Amino acid sequence: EYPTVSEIPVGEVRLYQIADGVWSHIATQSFDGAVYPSNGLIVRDGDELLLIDTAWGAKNTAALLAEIEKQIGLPVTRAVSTHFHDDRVGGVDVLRAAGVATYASPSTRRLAEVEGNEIPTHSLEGLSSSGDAVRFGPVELFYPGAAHSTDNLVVYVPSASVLYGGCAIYELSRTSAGNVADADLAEWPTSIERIQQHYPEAQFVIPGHGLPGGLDLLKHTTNVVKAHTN
Ligand SMILES: CC(C)OCc1[nH]nnc1CCS(=O)(=O)c1ccccc1
Ligand SMILES: [O-]
Ligand SMILES: [Zn+2]
Ligand SMILES: [Zn+2]
Repeated sequence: EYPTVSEIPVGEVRLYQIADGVWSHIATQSFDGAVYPSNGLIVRDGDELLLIDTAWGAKNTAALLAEIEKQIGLPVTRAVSTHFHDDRVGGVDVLRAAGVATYASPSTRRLAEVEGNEIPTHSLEGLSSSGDAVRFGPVELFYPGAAHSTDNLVVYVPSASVLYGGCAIYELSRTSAGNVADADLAEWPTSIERIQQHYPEAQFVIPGHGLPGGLDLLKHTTNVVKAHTN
């Protein structure tokens, strides 16, 4: 009963319980003539909530905050954007206006600025080299190397064995990349292998768009990427 793209009108946000204190958020948005679902994460951080990624736009992100207040009722105090594109930073200004401290790597912040996208306020240190990991409250942030973008991060919730791949990990049903602007197709498989190496215990893998799966999504994504490359 994970919600699917046809079930969520653009502007609405669903929450899905993955594990105790771990949710995904699911929203929908138009891009390149079609509407796509998009996932982010919500993780309990003591009495606060940590948000991973916006809901792909200001309107959706406002709906996300409203749904969180309705269903969970704890304040979102920090947010991390996992790369610079609009499905991850679009809505940052809404978050800030609501009192959320927004974060991204220096690279993500710079790239968002260059792109004309919203810019998270605070820089995350310790993530500039492939294989780098840092703790951020109840999650670990990991830079696997260039893949979907040069700056992309993935997020692991060690208490729940949940790995959120962002746009670097594809859902199982997805057999094409679509738009590959800003991707590093040549490095992407290598970056995936780094994720596998670091999180071999992951029980739930959440792609950037679409249905949750397991670690099988890693090899699947590599296959799709290579098949584009070929
Ligand atoms: C925000 C935008 C610049 O990036 C969207 C994106 N995120 N990950 N890949 C893509 C581009 C391929 S897509 O065909 O538009 C696609 C989108 C989502 C789900 C499946 C397929
Ligand atoms: O994206
Ligand atoms: Zn992207
Ligand atoms: Zn995406």
